[PDB]
Formats: sequence, C-alpha cells, structure tokens
Amino acid sequence: GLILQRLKDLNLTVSIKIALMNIPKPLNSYHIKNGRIYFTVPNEFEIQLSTVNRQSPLFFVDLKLL
Amino acid sequence: LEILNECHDELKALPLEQVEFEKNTILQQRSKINSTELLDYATKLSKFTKIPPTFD
Amino acid sequence: SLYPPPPPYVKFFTQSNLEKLPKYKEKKAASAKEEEITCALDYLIPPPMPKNQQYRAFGSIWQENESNYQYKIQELRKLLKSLLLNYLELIGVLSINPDMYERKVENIRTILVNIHHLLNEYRQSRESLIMLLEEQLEYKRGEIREIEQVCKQVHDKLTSIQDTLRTGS
Amino acid sequence: PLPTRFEVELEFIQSLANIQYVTYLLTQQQIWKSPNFKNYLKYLEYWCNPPYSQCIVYPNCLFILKLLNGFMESALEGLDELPKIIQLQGPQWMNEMVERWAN
Amino acid sequence: PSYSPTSPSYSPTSPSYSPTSPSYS
Amino acid sequence: GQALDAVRMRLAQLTHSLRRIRDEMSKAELPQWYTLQSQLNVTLSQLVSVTSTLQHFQETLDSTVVYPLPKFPTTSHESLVTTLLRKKNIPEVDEWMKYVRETSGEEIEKLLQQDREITNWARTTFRNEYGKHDFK
Amino acid sequence: MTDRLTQLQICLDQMTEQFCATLNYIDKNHGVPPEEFSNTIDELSTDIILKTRQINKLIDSLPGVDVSAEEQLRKIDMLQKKLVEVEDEKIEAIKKKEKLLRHVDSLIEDFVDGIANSKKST
Amino acid sequence: PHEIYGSMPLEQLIPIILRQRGPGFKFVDLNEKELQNEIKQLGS
Repeated sequence: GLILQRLKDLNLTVSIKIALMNIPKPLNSYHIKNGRIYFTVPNEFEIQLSTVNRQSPLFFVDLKLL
Repeated sequence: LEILNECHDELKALPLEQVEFEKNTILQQRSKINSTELLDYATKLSKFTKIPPTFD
Repeated sequence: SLYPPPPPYVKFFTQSNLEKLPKYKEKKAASAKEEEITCALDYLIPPPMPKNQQYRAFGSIWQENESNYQYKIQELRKLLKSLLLNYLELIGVLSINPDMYERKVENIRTILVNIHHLLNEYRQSRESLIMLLEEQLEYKRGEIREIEQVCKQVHDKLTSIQDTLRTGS
Repeated sequence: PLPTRFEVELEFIQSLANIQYVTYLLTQQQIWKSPNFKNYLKYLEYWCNPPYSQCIVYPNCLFILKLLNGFMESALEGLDELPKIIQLQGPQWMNEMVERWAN
Repeated sequence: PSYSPTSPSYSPTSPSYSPTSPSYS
Repeated sequence: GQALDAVRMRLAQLTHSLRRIRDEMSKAELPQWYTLQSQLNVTLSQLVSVTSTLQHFQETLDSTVVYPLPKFPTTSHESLVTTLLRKKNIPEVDEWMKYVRETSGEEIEKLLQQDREITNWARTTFRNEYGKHDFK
Repeated sequence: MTDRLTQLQICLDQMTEQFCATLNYIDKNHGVPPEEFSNTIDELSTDIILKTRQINKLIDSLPGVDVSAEEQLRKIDMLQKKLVEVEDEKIEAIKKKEKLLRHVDSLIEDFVDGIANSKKST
Repeated sequence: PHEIYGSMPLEQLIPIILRQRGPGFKFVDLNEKELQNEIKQLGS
C-alpha cells in the first residue's frame, strides 16, 4: 500500500542529498531505484546506499564485488 | 523545496480511502439497528454501568 | 456446591450430532409439513420466541427517526411551590404541636414521590443522543475547517513562492 | 413452574462472565476434555445478533465466550493466567465492546 | 558474611487449588 | 525455634542449589555431562538431607501454632496471606496416585506376613550368596 | 462537559442534604444564644432560597425542555442526512486535495531531475 | 483493515515491514517491479 510512495520519496530524498554533495567524476555513474542508490565502479565494486531522513546522513546498505 | 516537502508530508499525514470505508461501516451499522432496542438497552444498563455515589 | 452443575442437555450433543444435524432438521421439516423432546437432537433446533413476548426472571417481568410539555413544566413549578409551602407548614407543626408532626411528614414525601413520577415520563436517552450528536458534529466541523485552512495556507505559500521565483527570473 | 430452556441458557451465558465460574469450570479435567461442553459453547455463539442480544444483562460475557472460543485453538494451559489476563485486558476489551455497541 | 541472597521466586500466577463446597445454606 | 531455624537454613541452601542448577540449565548451550551429574547428585542428596531433618523434628513443627501478626495488615495483603495459606496438592499428582491405587487394587494381613517372610528369606539368601564367594 | 440532567440530580441531592442539615441544626440547637441562632437560621434560609432559584433556573434550561420530542426526531433525522452529505463533500475535498498533492509531487520530481541532470551536464 | 496500515507513520511501518519480511531482508531490498509483481499475484 504505502510502500510504493514511501520508496518514491526515499528515492527523491536520496537524489536531492546526492545533489547536495559534489560527487567525484569517477563516481559519475549512479543509478536510482527502489529507495536505493547504486554506484558501480567496473571491476571494482557495486555499492548500494540509502538514507532514512533528509537531514540524517547516508548509511551503508549493500555491497557486491566485481 | 524542503519547506514544501514538509508541507506535503503534513498534508499526507492528515487523511483517503480508509476514512470513507469507516464512514460507510458507520452508516450501515446505524441503519441496520433500530433506536428503540438501543434506548431500551441503554436504560437497562444505566443502573449497572453507572455507579451511584450512595453505594457503599 | 457453590457452582451449579452444567445443564444436562449440554452432554448430549457430540460432534456426530453436530454433523448429522442438517439431515435431522431436514427430516424434521419434512415430517412437520412446548416442543416435546422425542429425540436427543431436538435442542439444536433454535427455540421459538414466546408468543407473549415476555420473560420472567427472579420475580421480575420483561418484554424511529433517531436510528404539552409546558403543562408538565408548570405542574412541576406549582408542585415545588406547594412542597415549599408544606415544608413551612410542617416545620410550624413541629414548632407548635410536634406530637402529630408525622401526620404531615409522609404527606410531603408523597409530593416528593410524585416528583419522581414526574421524572419518569420525562425520561432523556434522546437528549443524550442529541448531546453526543452535536459534540461529534462540532468536532468533525473543527477538523474539516482546520483541514481547508491548512491546505489553503499551503497553496498561498506556493503561490507566493511562484511569484518570488518569477520575479527573480 | 419449570423454567424454559431460554431462561437457563441465558442465565448460563450471563454467569459465564464470572472469572470464578470460569476458573472452576476449567479446573475439572472432564469439562474441557469432553467435546460436548465445547460443542455447546460454539452453539451459544449465535446470541451475538439481535434480538437475542437485547435480552442480555452483562455484555462482557459476550467477549468472554468468544475468548473461550479462542481457547479451543490456544491449547488446561493458561488457566492460571486467566484472572491476571482478564484484569489486565479489561480496559481495552470494554473499549472494544463500547465501540461495537455505543457507536 | 552471606555470599549471596536468594532471588525472589514468588509465583502469584499460581492459581491455587482450594476446594470450595460448603456455600449452600 | 531451634528446629525450625535448622529447617530454615537447610531449606534455604536447598533453594540456593535449585537456583544454581536452574541458571546453569537455562543456558542455550548444555554443559558437559559430568557437571550435570555432579550437580544432580549433590542437589538430590541435599534433598535427602532435607527429608531426613524434617523427619527428625516433626514434634517441634507440630507444636508450633500459626498466627498472623497484629502489625501485619490483612486488608492489603490478604492475597499474599492466602497464597501461603493454601496447601492442597497439585492436581496431576492427585490423579497420579489415584490411578496408582486403581492399578494396585485377615487376607491382607496374611499376605503382609507372607511378604515379611519373603523379604527375610531373600535377605538371608543374598547374605549366603555373598558369603559363598570370597570378595576380598 | 457535565450533562444538565446530572447537574439537576446533584442540585436536588444537595437541596435534600441542605434541608436535612438545617432541620438537624434546628433540632440540636433549639433551646445557643437567640441572636446567633437567628443569624445562622437566616443564613440557612438564604441558602434555601438560593438553592430553590438554581433549581428553577436549571429546570427551565433543560434544549428540548419546552419542545416536543417528535420535531427533535425530524431534526435529528435531517441532521444525519446533512451529515451524510458533509462526509461525502469531505470525500471529494480530500480526493482533489490528494490530486493536487501529487501534481505537486510530479512537478517536484521533474524539477529535481532537471537540477540533477543540469548540474551533472558539466 | 487498511485503516491501520494507512494511519501509521513510516517510523513504525519500517519495523512492521522488517518483521513481515523476516530477518536479513532489509526494508529497502524490495524492488518496485517485484512489488507490482506480488501485487499482481495477490490481486488474482
């Protein structure tokens, strides 16, 4: 029920939060999906992050090795 | 954008569909039951539920 | 004992009786086309409401849009005035000849008792329904009005922001 | 005169509200062991609808039997906790009865 | 002295088994 | 009071041993078998000592008469008073010995003396059997 | 709030208690100085009169004291009617408020995407 | 039934989702395409 718009709001909050911070050029490859943000550095890793609150800082969610 | 976001959040906090089902349930529950039996039962429970101040 | 024994028929109805109840009631209805207890399965058939619509227990009997009152008001006022007058006359009796004071005392009580009768016809459930009615009605009006107030103030803030950003263009 | 089965069943239902009566009834083994008593308890469920519900004297037993209904799939065990749990959950159960009736 | 006292092991939840029978007059 | 004092101290240590075996059984991991045997034997022999000492001083316990304190308020602590007052057994033990007696079910006296003579005969027979072979 | 019927019962109980106390004072005091006794009785009689006047002003202030219950029946019925329409109107009000709300959300998302792809365009 | 779900704040909804999905599965691991998937199966 409420999960869809909660995840959409989480995605929006993540997008605005990463807009706040000047992401490095090697980290220019980012994806937004399901309240999660994916940074995939090829042959290095794929890190998935999220935030609980706009003021609250980001926290680790998941990691995958390449 | 921030302040309109909290405005959106507080507007969403105040309720959609759930309130209208609840109002519906109220309406058929009220329509189904007649007031005569309810008033009789209320009068018959007035002695038991209400503790008189003179009951030692 | 302190606790009376369970009713006797309770022990007659097993699971087999419950599962065979449909065919039993079908047979009973077919045959039919104080109830005598000819079979152990008769009690599961719902009991019939008494024709008199009355129930006796412990020596006591038991059995539409909400789903001259001025005469009663003036009767109550004159009864209160007469009660005060009779109280004065009774206390005067106590003053001068108290030996027969009781001769009036119960009399006054009768009027008081009549007052209780005058309350009986005035009995108040509809009035309680009315008061609850207006309290939830005004509560929901307050909630509603604060809802449009807050959404209107949000819309006004949005319009002011739109004007501000248009001026900065 | 001999009372009808209406009177005795109604008095049994209204007496089921007593915690002491429930504790005594559950104390004996054969009362809960015998399926007859629970069959009668499930038979009694049909008094929650009008006009039968208009003839009740204490509505609390209305939930208690229903609570007793739960007892057939919760187990005897829990008999000791019955007085404490009814004393603790009296507020919210009375509130839900009021919501079912007073609204 | 006393190495350790005993932990309170009260069981108020115990229902007790008092037989009640001479109530009728 | 001396007998009840000894009963108190011994029962207190028995309850302490029970608390011990309890908080070493409550662990999610079971300790070694040998520690469990040691705890079992110690606590169980302690229970034997409890039984024997309670046997020894029955007269002192019987002579004592129970009476509530004048200072103890019963209006507020009637539940606590009733908790200690009640003494009826737990039901399961009750029907336990009821089924036991059901299974068991001048004649009784002569069976009793026949049991006496069987007991004495068996004791003498095993004494003879022990004496037959040198065990030292 | 306190219902005026409960207030009426409290008032009549207080009146009965006041009469009992006054007559008890009379019975246990007749014989105290006459002046103090007379002053106390004057105070008690003033209390009697005042209690009588709250009784009068509460009995006539009972809505529906002089109104026949059947027009209360129609007014209550039409009250539930207009209530039905008022929660209906609240249903349309809340649904269009949510409609404009997620219009606002859609424009928020579009503007945020524009910001994001503009500031990453360089 | 949906009144409770729609009336609770997300701060309490998150533990409810966590306990519904069991331990290990984070409240954010759910996929929107997956979400509309089980919505489709439950709607049948």
